[PDB]
Amino acid sequence: LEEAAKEVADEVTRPRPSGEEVLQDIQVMLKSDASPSSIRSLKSDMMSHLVKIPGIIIAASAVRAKATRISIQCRSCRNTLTNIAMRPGLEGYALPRKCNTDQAGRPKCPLDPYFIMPDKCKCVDFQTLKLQELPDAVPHGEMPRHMQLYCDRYLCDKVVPGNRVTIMGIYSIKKFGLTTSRGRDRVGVGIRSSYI
Amino acid sequence: FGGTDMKKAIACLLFGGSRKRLPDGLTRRGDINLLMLGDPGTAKSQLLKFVEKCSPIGVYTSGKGSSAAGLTASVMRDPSSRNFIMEGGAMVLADGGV
Amino acid sequence: VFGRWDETKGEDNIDFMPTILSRFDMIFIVKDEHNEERDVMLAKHVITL
Amino acid sequence: RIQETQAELPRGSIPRSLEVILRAEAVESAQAGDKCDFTGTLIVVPDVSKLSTPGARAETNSRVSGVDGYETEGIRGLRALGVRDLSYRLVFLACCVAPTNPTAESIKNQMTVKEWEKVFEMSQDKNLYHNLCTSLFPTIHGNDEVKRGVLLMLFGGVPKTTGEGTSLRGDINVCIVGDPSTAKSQFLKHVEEFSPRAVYTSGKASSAAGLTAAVVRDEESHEFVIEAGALMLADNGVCCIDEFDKMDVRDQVAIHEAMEQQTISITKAGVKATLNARTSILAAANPISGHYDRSKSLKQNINLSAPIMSRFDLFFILVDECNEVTDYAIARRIVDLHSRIEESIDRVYSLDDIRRYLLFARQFKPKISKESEDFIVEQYKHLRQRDGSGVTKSSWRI
Amino acid sequence: HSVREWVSMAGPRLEIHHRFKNFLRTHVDSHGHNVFKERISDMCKENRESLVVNYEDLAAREHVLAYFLPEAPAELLQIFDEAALEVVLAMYPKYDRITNHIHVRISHLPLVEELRSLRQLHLNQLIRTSGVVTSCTGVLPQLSMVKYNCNKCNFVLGPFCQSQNQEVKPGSCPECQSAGPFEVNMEETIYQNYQRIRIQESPGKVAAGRLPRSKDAILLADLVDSCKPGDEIELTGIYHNNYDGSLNTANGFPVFATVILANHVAKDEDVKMITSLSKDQQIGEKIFASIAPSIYGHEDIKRGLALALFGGEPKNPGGKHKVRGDINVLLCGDPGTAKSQFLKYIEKVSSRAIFTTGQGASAVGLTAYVQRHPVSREWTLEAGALVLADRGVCLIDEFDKMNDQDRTSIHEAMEQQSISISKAGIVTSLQARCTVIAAANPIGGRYDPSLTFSENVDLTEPIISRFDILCVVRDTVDPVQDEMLARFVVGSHVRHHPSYGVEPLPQEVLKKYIIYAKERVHPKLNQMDQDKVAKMYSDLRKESMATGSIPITVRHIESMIRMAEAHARIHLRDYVIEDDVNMAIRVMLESFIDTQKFSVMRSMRKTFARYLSFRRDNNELLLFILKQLVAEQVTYQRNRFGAQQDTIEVPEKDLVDKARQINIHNLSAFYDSELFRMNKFSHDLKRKMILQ
Ligand SMILES: Nc1ncnc2c1ncn2[C@@H]1O[C@H](COP(=O)(O)OP(=O)(O)OP(=O)(O)O)[C@@H](O)[C@H]1O
Ligand SMILES: Nc1ncnc2c1ncn2[C@@H]1O[C@H](COP(=O)(O)OP(=O)(O)O)[C@@H](O)[C@H]1O
Ligand SMILES: Nc1ncnc2c1ncn2[C@@H]1O[C@H](COP(=O)(O)OP(=O)(O)O)[C@@H](O)[C@H]1O
Ligand SMILES: [Mg+2]
Ligand SMILES: [Mg+2]
Ligand SMILES: [Zn+2]
Ligand SMILES: [Zn+2]
Repeated sequence: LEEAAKEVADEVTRPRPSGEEVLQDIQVMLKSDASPSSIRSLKSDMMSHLVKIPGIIIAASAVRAKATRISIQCRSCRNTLTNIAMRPGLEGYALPRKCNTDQAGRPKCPLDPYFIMPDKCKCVDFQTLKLQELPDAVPHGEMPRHMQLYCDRYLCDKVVPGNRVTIMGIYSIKKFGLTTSRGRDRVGVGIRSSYI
Repeated sequence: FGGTDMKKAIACLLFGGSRKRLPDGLTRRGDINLLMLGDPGTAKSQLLKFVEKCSPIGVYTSGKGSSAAGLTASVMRDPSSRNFIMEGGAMVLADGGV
Repeated sequence: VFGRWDETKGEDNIDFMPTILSRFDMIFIVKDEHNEERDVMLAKHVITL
Repeated sequence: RIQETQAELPRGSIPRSLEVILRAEAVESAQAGDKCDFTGTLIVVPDVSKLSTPGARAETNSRVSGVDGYETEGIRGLRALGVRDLSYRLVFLACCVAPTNPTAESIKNQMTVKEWEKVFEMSQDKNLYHNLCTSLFPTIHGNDEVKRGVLLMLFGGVPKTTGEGTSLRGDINVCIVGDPSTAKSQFLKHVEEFSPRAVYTSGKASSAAGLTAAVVRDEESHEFVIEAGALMLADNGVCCIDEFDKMDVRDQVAIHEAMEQQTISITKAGVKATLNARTSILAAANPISGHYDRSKSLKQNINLSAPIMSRFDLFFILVDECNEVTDYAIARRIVDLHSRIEESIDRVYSLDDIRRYLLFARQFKPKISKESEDFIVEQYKHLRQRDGSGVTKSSWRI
Repeated sequence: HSVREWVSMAGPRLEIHHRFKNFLRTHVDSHGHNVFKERISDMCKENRESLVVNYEDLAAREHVLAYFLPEAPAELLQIFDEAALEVVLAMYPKYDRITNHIHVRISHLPLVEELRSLRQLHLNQLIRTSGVVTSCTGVLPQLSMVKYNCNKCNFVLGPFCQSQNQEVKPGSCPECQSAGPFEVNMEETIYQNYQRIRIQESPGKVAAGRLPRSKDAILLADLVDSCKPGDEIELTGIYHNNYDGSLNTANGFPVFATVILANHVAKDEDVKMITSLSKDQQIGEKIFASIAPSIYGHEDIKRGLALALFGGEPKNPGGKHKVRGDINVLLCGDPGTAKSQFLKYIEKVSSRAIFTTGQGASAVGLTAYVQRHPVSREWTLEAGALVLADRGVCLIDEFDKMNDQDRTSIHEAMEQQSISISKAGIVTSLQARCTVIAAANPIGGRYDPSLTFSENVDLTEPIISRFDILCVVRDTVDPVQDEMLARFVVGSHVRHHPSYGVEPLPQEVLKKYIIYAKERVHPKLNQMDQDKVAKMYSDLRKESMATGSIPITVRHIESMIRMAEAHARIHLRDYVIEDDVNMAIRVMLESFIDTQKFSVMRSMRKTFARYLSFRRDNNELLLFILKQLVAEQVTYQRNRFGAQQDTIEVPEKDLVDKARQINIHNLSAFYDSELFRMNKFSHDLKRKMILQ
């Protein structure tokens, strides 16, 4: 849908002023009249689906920068891999280990020769929010529950802590590789931190 | 019931006067201040709540502030990361309000 | 100051010093005035509301 | 963890602390607050962060040298020769744990035939009410009312619970207020000596965390462990507080919480817990002016909050007479203590026999007879009628 | 060989599977009905995923499986799950679309030892414990049937079953033969419900001289969110070691940590009955007498608490003039009058009631704040007790001991009905629609009848003005009342050793009636009489000014209306009539008069005897007169003689004269009344005297 919106925007606004030929990406937001559902109803069945949830915001971190397109360079032959697309959300990326250049007669590059070039990357805004269950709907004698929210691009700074908000999103998990559990407590097995 | 003069005073309070800065840099207040002294049960608090609801910006407080908010602002320094934090008071949170 | 107004005492019914009282623009004084026929109207107005 | 006792302390020395390890069946015993003898071994266990400076260390006997490109430098050379730091600590392993000095049927079965004979001989004596007063307090002159009150507090009542979920107190609390030098701390010291599980504390010496409890982390596992305070060590016992007025008001609030709810709640370091504190409190307090004012009520003579004042079962007031013949009667005893170090005592029962009898006696849960209901009703009626205006004011109000 | 070794091989596995299938198909109850038939049918009617099996029946039918169950739980449970799934899918074919697996849970067992006895002998066994819940981690999505994406190509590795012991580490990509790295396919993975619980020994069962001990448990799938913190539960589970990280290796002795894996947890006509009870003409008195069974006396306080519980109706014409319907209650009493027991009873009865104390160290605070919770270690906004009790009751004990912050928050919540927060970058306003009930003690420790209510209490006039009902409990030596109170106390103590109103309603019936009345009763004021109200208000103000102290104001009338509404809510009346108005008038007049000092109170009571006598009892008034005369005689005897006499006597002529002053001319019914006998009064015609 974002690609379709970009193509339509290109169609309608072809005679742009000279110099600004570059066609930029378009963020598409969603809105619906469906009645919300309780945050307590979030369980395993709703993973990777679209959910609507009310809440009250209690904490909002600073706006930071996250990369969407990166380029890396080789140590020895200074070759470059460009325009690598990053994944949205809280997901990382692993650099390759082999230099993919045909070199016969020439000696070859060493192991792990790649470095990230910072000045040749595309960056977007990034924010994390903390959401609490509404006091109007918290069960009697039960501690309120919390959730972490991910905000990208134009959704940043639209909410001030203390506001009562209704949020439509995707229920997901963080992906930073198969790291070993830490701390002196290691009871939990196969648990990935969740967010929206 | 009653208090037509009081209601008109409240209306002109809500509209308010005009502020005027001067070439010397000195300023003169453009807002109105009212006081109501009376016996208990004279319908004073209700007018204050109606004013709080009627004005586009309005804060209702008592003496000594509120439950978890002071009446005037305060400033502190965060020891871990050195930042000058200020806590909004009931007076600072209102600008152009009542 | 005493909890209810005392008309004959005049001054000293207000505890504020004149400095803070100067900043006010208008000062209103309200009293529980005895009117036998006004109480009926007030009660009827309240019940009608 | 165990600690060296006070009697073994040399001059100006803090008690030594040691770690004891229990394996298999011996694991059960040795609860906190006990005073026990251990029999086992003394064993050496390695430690890590003892040596901030280099010390004795191990190595290999093989005469091995490095080669170019793999020269035995610092880290690689140390790892190649298997160098380990020799650090150690002393640890005690216990195989036998015993009490230093040693469910009514179980108590009866534990006692031997001679001990049971002594207990039965004690049981059927009316002078038990009198002789126990003199046995525990041989040197203190007079004040038999305080002795009787302390004995009654030691024996205690019966706790009960109702059908609505409420609970009723079964313990007794005692307070003593008096003029200076009226043997006021002697009762506290005697009860501390006699009782097996008793803690004596001064007003300002004990902190808030010193009472109640603390939470710390386990050394090996992920769980948590609880360090018991004065009230928890004195559970189902007697806690003695001297200079009760010196305690902080918030410490008094904590004490009142423990007196009313009989439960300590902890929510700290990721641990939420509730612990039982069924203590009986004996407290000593001083008058505000340093002397009791005969012309004022009790509430105007002590700086104590109303709730804790109402929680106390009994208040005792001691006033010193100026020049009565008792000054002679007191003196005759005091010198008798100095002239006769140990021969001026005529105790009827040894303290161990008294402790055994008390342990047996605390198991009983007597009921309330039918005639006792009406007798108590009429006696309370008379007591309340005593408050009438026909007589002078009293210190209390009933 | 070990039990699990014999369990592992395929032969006995299939044989036991067939045996369990036959047990499921052929099991019947003691009456011949097929138990699993109805069980699976009711499970099907709600699309459930779990099945419950009793160890007693399992042992009765097939003994070998019961014998092997404790010492090999995991594999046997897996086999039983397969058998149950096969049987259920045989019964219904649609579950392949709905639920692909069914869990089997053991319900009853021979009770196993407590948390203290668990030792090395119990490892990898089946146990049953009882304890108290202290914390919960919430609901967490655990992995199951994981799909991995290769990072060199984009192949999707097949599903891998996630065991509870170790993480799943795929070997190599089947196509490009790479050794890694791999990431989880979020879209095609299946997830399970996971929760973690800490359990502590019940404090009542711990022997004196030792401390309670705790252990951890894990709940999966349908067991999640089946327990609240602070509750008492019983679990059936597996005592486990074989999970990665259980061994202490970095430093110290080789110590293992144990974890328990649980699989079971053990803790229309009413509307017609409500209408029928409403049809009864004396339902109001039944409700009034139904409050606080365990407290003797204080009937007026119970009557007021009735209206406070039932409540009124808020009114807001437009968005301009808000008027609340919550009736606040304040109690001021001398020590020993059992003020706190009323609050305890109210908390027990009320569906949503919060309790707090102003002295300090309360379990729930009275002020909102933002903090990292000590237990859950999360950044939370904890609102005060006022916010938590939305459309509920808030109870405050030791009202005078409160510090400045608590008083400020209470004043704001009572006058504005909202709480404002400006802390740590958070600016909020929260609703505080709650009813406030408070208890307190006088300044000097004893109530002074010669001083006003405000002079006797540490509180301020603005705070007192908020409360609709003020009650004063003064302790006074009455021998008969003291005797009755002592009798009740001693009877309660004896009973609980370990070895006017016709009939109060049951507590559950009372709860249902309260809920129904709050939900479906909205009385209307379309039949009010303004003339009488206006005349009475004018007369009250006139005589208040004539006395010259504490004049009445319009606010009281509002309270009256609210109380009237409450009364109309009691009888399920949809319209307000004169009876409710008169009762509210009586209550408001009593509350207003009781706060005056001696002379003013006496004059007002004498003058307004017309209104205060609504639905009153003449016998009670005569008893009051007799008690006053008796008290006068006793005081004279004690002052002159210096001691009481054995008998109390009073002439009938004085009682007759005072009754005539109150316009009562006959007293024979009073002589024959039960109130006369209850106070042990006698009347002698031989001397025209009354003896006590
Ligand atoms: N009418 C009564 N019926 C039953 N028990 C009563 C009655 N009056 C007093 N009591 C008992 O008196 C005792 C006094 O304790 P309670 O907590 O009830 O007092 P309180 O009135 O709240 O006092 P305080 O002013 O000290 O807070 C309680 O155990 C209570 O059961
Ligand atoms: N003239 C009036 N018209 C309508 N309602 C009134 C009038 N006077 C008093 N009231 C009622 O009485 C109450 C007065 O209480 P409040 O205004 O809080 O008194 P104060 O402001 O002096 O504290 C209000 O709830 C209001 O509904
Ligand atoms: N009635 C008494 N009988 C015996 N010795 C007494 C008596 N009264 C006081 N003494 C002696 O006087 C001293 C009193 O000091 P202490 O009891 O510590 O005073 P306080 O407890 O008031 O601070 C004790 O050492 C005690 O030996
Ligand atoms: Mg002393
Ligand atoms: Mg109380
Ligand atoms: Zn290269
Ligand atoms: Zn691959």
